[PDB]
Amino acid sequence: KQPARKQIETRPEYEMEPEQPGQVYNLWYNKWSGGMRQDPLKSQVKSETRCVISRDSGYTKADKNPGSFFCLYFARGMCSEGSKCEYLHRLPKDTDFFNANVDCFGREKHADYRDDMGGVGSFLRQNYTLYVGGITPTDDIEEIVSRHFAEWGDIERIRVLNSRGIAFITYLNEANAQFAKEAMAHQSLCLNVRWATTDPNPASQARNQRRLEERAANAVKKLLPKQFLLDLEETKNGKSGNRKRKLELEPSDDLLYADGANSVHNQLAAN
Amino acid sequence: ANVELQTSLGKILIELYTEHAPKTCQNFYTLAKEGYYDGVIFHRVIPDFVIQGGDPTGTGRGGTSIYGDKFDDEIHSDLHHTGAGILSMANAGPNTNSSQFFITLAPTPWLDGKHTIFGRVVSGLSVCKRMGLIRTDSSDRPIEPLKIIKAVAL
Amino acid sequence: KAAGINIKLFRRKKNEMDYNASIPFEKKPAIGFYDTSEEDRQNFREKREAD
Amino acid sequence: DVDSTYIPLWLKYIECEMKNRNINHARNLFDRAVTQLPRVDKLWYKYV
Amino acid sequence: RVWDMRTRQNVHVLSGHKSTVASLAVQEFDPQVVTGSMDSTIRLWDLAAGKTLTTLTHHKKTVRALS
Amino acid sequence: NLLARQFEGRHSTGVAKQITKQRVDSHQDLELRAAVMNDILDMIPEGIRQGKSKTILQHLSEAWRCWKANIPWKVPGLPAPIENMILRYVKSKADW
Amino acid sequence: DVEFPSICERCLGDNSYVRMTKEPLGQECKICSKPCTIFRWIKERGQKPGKTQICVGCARYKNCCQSCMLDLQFGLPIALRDAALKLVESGPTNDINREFFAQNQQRLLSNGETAYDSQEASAAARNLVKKVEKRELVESKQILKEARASDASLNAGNVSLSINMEPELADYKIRKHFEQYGPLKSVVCSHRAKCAFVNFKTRSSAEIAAAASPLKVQWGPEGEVRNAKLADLV
Amino acid sequence: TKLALQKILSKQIAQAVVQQRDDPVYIRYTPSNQMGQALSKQRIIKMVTAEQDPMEPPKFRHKKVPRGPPSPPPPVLHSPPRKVSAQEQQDWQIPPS
Amino acid sequence: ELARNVPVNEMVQPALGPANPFVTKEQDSIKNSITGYAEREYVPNFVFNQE
Amino acid sequence: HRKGLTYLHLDYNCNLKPTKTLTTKERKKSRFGNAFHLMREILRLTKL
Ligand SMILES: [Zn+2]
Ligand SMILES: [Zn+2]
Ligand SMILES: [Zn+2]
Repeated sequence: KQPARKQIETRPEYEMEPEQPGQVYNLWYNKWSGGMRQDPLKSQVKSETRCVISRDSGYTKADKNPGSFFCLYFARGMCSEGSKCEYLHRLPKDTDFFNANVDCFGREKHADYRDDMGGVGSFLRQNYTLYVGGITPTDDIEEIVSRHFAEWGDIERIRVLNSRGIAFITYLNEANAQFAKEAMAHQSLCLNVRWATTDPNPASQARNQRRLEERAANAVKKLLPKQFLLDLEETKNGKSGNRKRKLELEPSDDLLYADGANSVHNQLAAN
Repeated sequence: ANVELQTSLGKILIELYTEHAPKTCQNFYTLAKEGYYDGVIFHRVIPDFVIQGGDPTGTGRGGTSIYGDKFDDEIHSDLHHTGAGILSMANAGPNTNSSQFFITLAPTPWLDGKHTIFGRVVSGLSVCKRMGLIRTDSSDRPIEPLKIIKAVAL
Repeated sequence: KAAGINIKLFRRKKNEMDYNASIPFEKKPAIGFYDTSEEDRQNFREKREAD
Repeated sequence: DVDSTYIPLWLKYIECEMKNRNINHARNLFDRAVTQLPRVDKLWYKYV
Repeated sequence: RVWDMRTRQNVHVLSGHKSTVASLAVQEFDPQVVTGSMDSTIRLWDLAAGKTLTTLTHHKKTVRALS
Repeated sequence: NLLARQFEGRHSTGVAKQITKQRVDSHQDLELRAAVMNDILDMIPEGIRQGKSKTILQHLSEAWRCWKANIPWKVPGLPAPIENMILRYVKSKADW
Repeated sequence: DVEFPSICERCLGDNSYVRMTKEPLGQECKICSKPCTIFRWIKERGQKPGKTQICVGCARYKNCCQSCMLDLQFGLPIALRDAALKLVESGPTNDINREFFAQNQQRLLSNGETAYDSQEASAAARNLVKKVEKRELVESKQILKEARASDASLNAGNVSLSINMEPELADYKIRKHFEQYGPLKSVVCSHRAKCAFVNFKTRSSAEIAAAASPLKVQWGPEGEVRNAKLADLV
Repeated sequence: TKLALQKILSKQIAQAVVQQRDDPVYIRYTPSNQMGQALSKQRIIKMVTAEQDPMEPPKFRHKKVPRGPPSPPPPVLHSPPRKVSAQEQQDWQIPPS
Repeated sequence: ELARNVPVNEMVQPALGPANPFVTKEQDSIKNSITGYAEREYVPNFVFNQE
Repeated sequence: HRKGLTYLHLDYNCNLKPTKTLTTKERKKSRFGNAFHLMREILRLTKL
């Protein structure tokens, strides 16, 4: 409840030449080319900076705007403008929905969902769990990852592989999930954080898809007509035949549980 | 009072309720006698609600009775839409009945108001049940023309 | 897989139609006078279950 | 689509529909076949 | 193929046959282009839209002459 | 054109290729083979097991080689219409 | 006449008068991968301009908003909609098949027949909420002591457990349960193991939480599930 | 036919000169009860065609797509097939080369 | 593009039907695009800008 | 660049010289056309 503070006083400048003899900068694709491809998963250099909400979050100029996005750099912890910044420096909360196209972290979501599951999810599929990989020190991997992940958001499921350093924390919301993905990359618990793949478990897929229907039901029940909503519980918490006579006085679901002009309910009152 | 309707899907037979509503049935009877219902499209077909038709224009509007523009509807208590096949009239106001009519496909108890009931389909109900499955575009209108080849009254 | 597996997944080439995500060209039989209706949906259980 | 005049392919399709108990599909297929090739009697004979 | 004389442009590509178009005929009234091919099928074309109107399959072998 | 090919691709499909004095013979061969297939498909009556084009083309090629080498090329079982058509096309090729 | 793009009024701003630009063929549809025109407008002062993300062939096959990717009838993400409602079969996820399906589907949709009617959608929604509410409502003895004593020695028809005071359901439910029993440090759980172990700042808070005792417990993967099968014979 | 072919020809010919056509277009727009809510007031929206950079190369690649299925074939309508007999079947039997 | 100029009093233009009740609120509205009805209007710039 | 030919050096006098020995693949890929070379030489004259 205090103004947000700047993390990095300096600006990290770009000057670096890999493989001193055999690399040359490429002007079109702004990256060094030539030389040994080198392990695809070797460049990963542990991140230097790290952030926590407690000592860093606070007010910023973006809190005023209702549709403002979070700092791409607060989560990774090099937002060097502090409260002057144009993005929120606080943590996503439960009701921080954004549009489907836009990434909840301020970026944009493509459709191909990549191949190495690297940067940003796809709007075509709705997943809240992300692969985190890296160190496999001892059996206390479960507790260390729980400690290092719960402070980024609300958690629904954690599954950690004992044999190898693989964990699959599942978040409740897209906002917290993607914030954690961008906040736990190249950090110390370097972590190889990626997006999760479709479950091959016939049992896990069923419960995930059931979760999808319950999220849909929570979304839609605010839109269905009031009569349908109330009758849903009147049938389950009261007798049924006592009102069919009133219905028989004036009997299908689509005919009766329907809105729009010239419907029976509008016609019944106007008679 | 009895009228056959030679429709594309099949054969439709209607017995008129002359004893209940005489004025609104004589026009239909003599109208089949004149028989300009030839080549008239059932412009409106709604799954489980109605099959409306009877306008020479075919645009869902028009239709001239023997009186010429409209007339008065007569309704009394014992008439109900309790079944699927009651042959009733189409109107657009208090007393605005025209030459066009419709056939009921499901109990419409709410509709026993401003609509005149003057028929029951004794034979050919299967034809109406099939008409309920006709390809229909976005509006309540069949894509192919569901013309009435002939309407012979007997 | 016999003793302890990493669940080795097969390696597709980056240039494939994949021939498994959907029908390669997805052409449906033309609809005729008689309704299929149940003949397929009556046994969607079987569309997956014979498989 | 490649060639609709090949009678063996028509018969093969019909026969594979009889294998899997799809009788309504097969009868629609006969209707299409006989309305496409009215002057070949193999299709008519199989239909009757 | 339909070519504008002046600009050498292929405005229409009347592609409906399955084999070589062995015959041709053009007139001013619709049908404007009539093509008979190896398929034994004669196609009557709508030159304004570049789409076929009527297909004539009475022939058994390739139709080599239109007049 | 260079920038378009850089930012667009070859667009190689759907382009024609003129005959340039090196493809003349190999294209004349295609046209003659297509013409002979057409004539074969025509002179054979209905329901006479049309699967005979390749063998007749082989016969035509052998007739051409025999003419080039001045050999009679007289075949026992060949039907008269096929033999006549082959002679006709061989004479065309020889005059060319 | 290539007049207007289908955009919902939630992301068209709360101003009845907006100004927007169009550049033909300026982008490729993110589903069709077909050329499409962009429409850029300002939702409200103090916000980066929005823009359409998909062609008009899409947002017609999907009944969606070209900008915010929300369906125009239920206002919920299109992915969640097609996953839950399952109204009509979707397209593939690979490039060539999806573009072929989209192009031919756009053709047959322009042929005149609408691929989306809302009657079936409302019916499917009511069915979905109905299904959700309905969803709301000697060999055992040897698999009992096979390793229950063993692990205890290493590092520690009916059976009745014991209660000591020595000093489907997600984990956040556990988190918002133990806040009155003290501050939380970490809660490590597993659905298959059915065991949730919690940590507090002080042992006194944990012990007073344990004192609340008179479904609850007080103090490969299969190795941790041996005692979890006891729930059927607890 | 002249108008149709001329339209197609002009479209073909149009495919180097800098395009100069900028003029606002106003659209009266009517919202329709999307997510319930309370519909919305009628809106008028100003269209302005954003002019393109004369230096822009082609914006994106063009890729080939296999040709779509054709229209269903028409009925054949042949004269009844004739009988050839085994003698004429054999008289067109060609020897191998 | 109505072609016959006609006196006003017959401009009520009734649909003359039993008012199909199966339709929901989405299709009650007439539209070209998926979202709504849009049509041209020749507004001069200054009035649009000031309002 | 944008062609991957980052081993070719276009020095400031507009001479296209490889920075290393090229294999057959690289030599075939790094072959430019008459338009690029003509533009390069016109640029060289302008720079002179
Ligand atoms: Zn910031
Ligand atoms: Zn929107
Ligand atoms: Zn699209």
